[PDB]
Amino acid sequence: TYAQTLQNIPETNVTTLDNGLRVASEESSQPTCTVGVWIGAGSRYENEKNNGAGYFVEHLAFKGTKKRPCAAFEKEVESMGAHFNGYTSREQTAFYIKALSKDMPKVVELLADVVQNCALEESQIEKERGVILQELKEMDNDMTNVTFDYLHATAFQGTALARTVEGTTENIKHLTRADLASYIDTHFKAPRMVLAAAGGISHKELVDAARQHFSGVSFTYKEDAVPILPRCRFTGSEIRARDDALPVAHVALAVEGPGWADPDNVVLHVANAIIGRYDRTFGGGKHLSSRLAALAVEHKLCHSFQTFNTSYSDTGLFGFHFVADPLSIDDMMFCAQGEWMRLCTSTTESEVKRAKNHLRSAMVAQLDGTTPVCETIGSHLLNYGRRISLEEWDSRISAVDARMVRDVCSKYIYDKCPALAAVGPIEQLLDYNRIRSGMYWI
Amino acid sequence: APNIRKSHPLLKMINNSLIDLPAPSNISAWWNFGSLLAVCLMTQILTGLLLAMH
Amino acid sequence: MAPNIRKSHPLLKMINNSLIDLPAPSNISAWWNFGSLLAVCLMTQILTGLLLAMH
Amino acid sequence: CPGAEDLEITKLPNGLIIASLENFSPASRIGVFIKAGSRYETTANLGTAHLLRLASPLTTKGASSFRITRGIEAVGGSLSVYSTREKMTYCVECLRDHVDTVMEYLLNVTTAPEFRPWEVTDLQPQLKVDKAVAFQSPQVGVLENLHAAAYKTALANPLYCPDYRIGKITSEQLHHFVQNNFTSARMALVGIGVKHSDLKQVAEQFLNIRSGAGTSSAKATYWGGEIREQNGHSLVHAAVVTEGAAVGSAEANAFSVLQHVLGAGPLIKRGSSVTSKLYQGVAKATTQPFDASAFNVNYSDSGLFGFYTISQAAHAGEVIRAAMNQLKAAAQGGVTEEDVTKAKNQLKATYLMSVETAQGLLNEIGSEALLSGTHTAPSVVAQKIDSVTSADVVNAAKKFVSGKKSMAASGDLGSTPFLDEL
Amino acid sequence: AEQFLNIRSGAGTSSAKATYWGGEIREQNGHSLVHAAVVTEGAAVGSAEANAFSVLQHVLGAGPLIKRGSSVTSKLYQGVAKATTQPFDASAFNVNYSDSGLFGFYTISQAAHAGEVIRAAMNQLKAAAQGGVTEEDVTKAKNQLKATYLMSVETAQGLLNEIGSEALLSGTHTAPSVVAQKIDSVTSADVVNAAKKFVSGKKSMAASGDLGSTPFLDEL
Amino acid sequence: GRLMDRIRKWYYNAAGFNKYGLMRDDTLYEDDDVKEALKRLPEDLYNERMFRIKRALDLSLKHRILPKEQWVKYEEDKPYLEPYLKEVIRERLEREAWNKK
Amino acid sequence: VHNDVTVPDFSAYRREDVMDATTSSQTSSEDRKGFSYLVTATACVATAY
Amino acid sequence: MLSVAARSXXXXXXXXXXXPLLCRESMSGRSARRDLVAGISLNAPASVR
Amino acid sequence: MLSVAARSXXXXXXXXXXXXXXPLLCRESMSGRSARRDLVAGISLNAPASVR
Ligand code: HEM
Ligand code: HEM
Repeated sequence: TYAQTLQNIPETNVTTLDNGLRVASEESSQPTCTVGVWIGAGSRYENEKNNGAGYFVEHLAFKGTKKRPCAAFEKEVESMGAHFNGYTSREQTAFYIKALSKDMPKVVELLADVVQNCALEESQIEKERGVILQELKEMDNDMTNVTFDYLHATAFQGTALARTVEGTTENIKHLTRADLASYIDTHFKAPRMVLAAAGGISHKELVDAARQHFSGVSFTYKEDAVPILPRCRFTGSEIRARDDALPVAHVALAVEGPGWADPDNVVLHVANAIIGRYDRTFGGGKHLSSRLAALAVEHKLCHSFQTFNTSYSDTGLFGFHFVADPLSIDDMMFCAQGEWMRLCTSTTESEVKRAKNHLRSAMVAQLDGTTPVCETIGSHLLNYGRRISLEEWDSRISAVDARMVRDVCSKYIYDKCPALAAVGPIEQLLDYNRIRSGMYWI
Repeated sequence: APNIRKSHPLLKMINNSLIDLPAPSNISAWWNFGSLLAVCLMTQILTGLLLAMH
Repeated sequence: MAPNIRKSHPLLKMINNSLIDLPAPSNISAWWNFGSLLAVCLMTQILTGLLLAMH
Repeated sequence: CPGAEDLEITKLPNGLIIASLENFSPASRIGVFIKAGSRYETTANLGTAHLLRLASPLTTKGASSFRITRGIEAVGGSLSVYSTREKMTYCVECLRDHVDTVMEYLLNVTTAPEFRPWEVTDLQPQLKVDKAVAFQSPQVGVLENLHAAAYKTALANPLYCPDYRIGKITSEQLHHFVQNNFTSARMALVGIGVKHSDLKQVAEQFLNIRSGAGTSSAKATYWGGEIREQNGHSLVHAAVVTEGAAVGSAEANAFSVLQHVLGAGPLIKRGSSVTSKLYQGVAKATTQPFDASAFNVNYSDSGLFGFYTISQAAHAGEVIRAAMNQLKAAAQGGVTEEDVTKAKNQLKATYLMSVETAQGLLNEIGSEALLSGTHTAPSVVAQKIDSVTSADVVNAAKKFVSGKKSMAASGDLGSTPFLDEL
Repeated sequence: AEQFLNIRSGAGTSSAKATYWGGEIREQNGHSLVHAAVVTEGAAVGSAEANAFSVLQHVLGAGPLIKRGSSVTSKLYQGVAKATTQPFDASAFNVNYSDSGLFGFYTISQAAHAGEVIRAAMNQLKAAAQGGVTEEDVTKAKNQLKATYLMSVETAQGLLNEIGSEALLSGTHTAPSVVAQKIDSVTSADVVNAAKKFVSGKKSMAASGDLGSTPFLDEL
Repeated sequence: GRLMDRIRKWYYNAAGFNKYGLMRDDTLYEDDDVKEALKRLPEDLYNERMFRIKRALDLSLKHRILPKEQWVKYEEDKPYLEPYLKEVIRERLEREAWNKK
Repeated sequence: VHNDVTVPDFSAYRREDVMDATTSSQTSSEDRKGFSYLVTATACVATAY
Repeated sequence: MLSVAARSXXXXXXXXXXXPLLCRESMSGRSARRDLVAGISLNAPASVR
Repeated sequence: MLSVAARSXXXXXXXXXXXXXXPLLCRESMSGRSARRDLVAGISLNAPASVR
């Protein structure tokens, strides 16, 4: 039964090393597993001149350490059938490895060798320079991303969050061996990191290995200080990048979210579950339970749309994004804002009952495999300062009711000045003022 | 039609000439007289009827 | 543009799309003749009324 | 509280198999694996299998097109249909409490479709869209033409309904296709996260169309063709294969290993695979961006093996020739006893990880419970894999160099070579 | 010409000599009528070997002469008719290009009787590559060709197209008696050998329609 | 007994649409359910209905009717649309009920 | 690339309360709106009279 | 490994019309692992391997 | 006979559908339709499109 299975889930053991680093894990019967380090560092931590370092770094983090050059490092990882991957966002970076539970210890050593001894060979840096520049031109052709960057760029204009994770063209062309080193030294530090592991591994054996390769301890009190970042100011505004030569338009609209800590985030996610998402290959078609999806199908409003509750430490973005033909942008936006107002004013107990079930299934799905369970642990500790089980989440979710959703949505959406990003043949969508008025009266 | 402002044979008219009607972003105050002329006209008619009744 | 100035002209298009090319059921009887009579009647009442109002 | 269960796996008189597990996961996942695909089509009913895939949400005798969607969404469940060239899988997912609810629809969709003419008619234009998105990846366009050039029948059939047949498929073709292929002896009802006694009660006590093996697929016949698609793309995709091995074939494990020995897909983000002879071999020949891998497919009565490349139009020649030498050089003892050991684990690891996903697991427990009749031990698979000799591998490499090849290209081919120039 | 025409002399871009491939392209499109062509590299323009195929062409059947009639002088047609029973058509295909040529046959038939029609069209090519050419068939064809060529020049378009094609690829106008003289100077052997060149050479094929019963180049 | 049957056949004849060659179903006002029902008709039934209607409209304009022989007979009136229409309504009610609770 | 694009500086036009790039603009929201809506509500009252 | 894959809530959709890779990085892992699968969901995007 | 044809005011046009694209039933309405030789293509500023 559901209720019980949630309980039987093996607890997450957490222990901190006296040097500031935390070690957590969820042990399963699995023969395979995943372990990696989740760092509290990204583009929000960068400045005007070093924007992109965290990314330029992410590229070299695999070209070998000093303890072992490129060919060696790679060969050593490949030849043991382990997968090495990672990423870098705005407030979070992570490098994790997928391998057989056996290699668990050798893995840790490698993780540690990367986060601490990245070689940063200079001949490599002049190569990644071209590689990155290319990835910028390739990603520049992904409207969905060009659009969320523009959303951020304007929503948080004049602040850290307004920057792209990949950085600027100028920075990539001029970043120095120094800057990269400086970035790693300044940011990749024990108290700001978490060693997470999921699969068939012993917490004990895990923490042991940590102490062994995650040594370097701090003397001063500042080395154990986790800096609190300067708050980013939200701005109701819009950026419209117009190009009629593009096939379809992209629109993203959003209001400021609460930030990880806030319990309202639960409700908001339930809300998003009511509006849901949609794309032209959804077989449900005209029968989908999402009113917006239905209209979308009935009136051919868009190629796709999605709601999002992008959380950050102290802020966030709660909105939606849709792709649609040049001549249906207006109606789509109209019906979309409509559904938002419906949220603040008339949500039913029937809609929520379903939204909760969709959300429960969604959270469980985020724990399908070791890599995703590891990602959850890495982020939970880093963002909530601990792990929140499915048993707890579910409790929170069960507490949400129509009444609640209305009050929470009214709180963050009703009569607010949104941030708007529009890219492509956007002539039919127009005037901030008109969009603004859409923010009130069901 | 999703919004009853585009489909309705009458609200479509009020809409397509006073609400969604595309206007140049830079017309000056010298473009304000058309509406005044209109309002004036409805006004003359109303006061005229009131007088014609006596 | 449109070939015949009955389809394009903002006014002749109106006289046309309601009294000349307007699609009507092939079998409406004489009981469908009253709408036009009502109209003509109205124009007539107004004309004779003005003529009387002037005296 | 709960612990370790055991993978039961009954079979009824009509030949319907029932595999079950129970990892006390908070969510259950049930499927209906079926021996049926585009392989059982004929020039007469092409695409019908594709449309049958998209028709899963249509009205059934027990539930309406409406209730199927609103009903499954109501319990936060899901419903999908994955299918290869010879197998179709209808699976649903939901929380443990709603398995029963979600089950009704799975039953109805796979055994009691109605294929109402008008529903079918309104649906067809969707094949046009669904195909258009899939074909965005050039990867899919060449594999369609590959199978085409490689065979003369069954497997030669496209996975996505051909254009000329869009809107010409009938409710009759759908019905007959479902009657002659969705027969109990060709179906299996797998299901992770439920007591085996219940999943069993559902099957027997409910399923209809049955008993038998209806239509039989006309054994695949190798052709060894060469289809080339000049389309202007700056990036040329190319695949060159030879008849490889069938499923369960003793020769299977060999290629799987020869695969990893040559390089079967990157393991380090943005890294230059070293354990990849093929990649390393190519890199030495070309200088611009590219990719190259070992291609391996195992079908019921046949298989395909070779390599797949991607490269700038001009450096297409050097890349494919280079990819070749690397196959010949291996067919000539060029396989160290160690390369075989790396690959061996590299494979057991890949296989192993690929089963953390409820989807991957069910897909494993199912594929066997249908093509076999029971579940192999994860130690047997590993035991069978390392029992592969350095010779097994080298010979597989020879079978490739000796066998008749079939090729499929795409992009600006102005510098791409013809199968007879290799 | 003199007083006007510019664009300087020369020959600018040169065509990269044609290279034979011998491929097999098939287009499954549902049509009830299958079209198919099977050829081999043949004679080049003004080639010596040319006139041979032209005659082997008419010996096999190169397009009907009697409205709705069943060509008898057509071995290929007659050969097909004996194999199939439903509607169809079959002819000798011949193309002469600057540095290469194509030769073979072209068929049209109901999808199901596609097999019998093409195999039958083949035997008729083999049976000819085996002395199956009477000294008379060569004589019929010979005139059948001089006639065709001759009639094809009554049209101002046909004439200008003749006078032009030579004045460009050659440099002068052949005498209509030379052409006729060059055509009958074709031996019963020249013809039979041309037939062999086809049976021996590597073939390339192209189909279209519902090919569910159409054979592959390697099944001939 | 046969009371309902006598009444029905009586009314049927009193109605008189059969004099135009129309089938009972050809006379249904096209509300939304009927609009949908018609879209589900097989091509042949749809075209037959179309001609019957265009035929009646031409008679109506002419102020004539069909020769007694050609009148649709009570027991030969094919209720071709009723099966579809009843289903369209069946589905609509389901959706309606489902969207309430 | 879009990465080289940034929103110009609107200091010359910003209201005071949201002039500081490091202060939550939400705290002065109800203030900035209450004022503008007060002006509107007043125009309504005047017009109603 | 009779898995057609092991040899060979969420999900993101897309859109096209009817009727970029520039480095060894954004291309590696795109060379047909094995057979081609095709999926369709009544609530989630279409996928292909 | 170096004619590309002799080896392989008037004129009637036609029309089809685009976007995607868009009868012979006896040996009579098919004979003479088997590619005589190469394929020519014509275009006139004053007449129909030709093809052989
Ligand atoms: C285009 C709109 C109109 C214009 C320009 C207009 C103008 C005038 C003018 C110039 C006068 C003389 C005012 C004076 O010096 O005493 C007048 C008087 C009058 N108008 Fe109008 N008028 C208009 C419409 C009407 C209408 C619609 C009516 C009737 C329903 C009307 C009824 C009268 C009456 C009763 C008077 C006589 C009493 C008086 O002199 O104030 N007018 N109008
Ligand atoms: C819908 C159109 C109209 C109707 C139904 C109508 C009807 C009438 C009626 C029933 C009377 C009394 C007739 C009698 O003497 O028994 C009348 C008188 C009159 N109407 Fe109208 N009328 C109409 C329009 C007009 C208009 C447009 C005017 C002015 C421009 C007008 C001016 C008059 C005048 C001056 C009289 C008084 C002289 C008389 O009694 O004949 N009428 N009207």
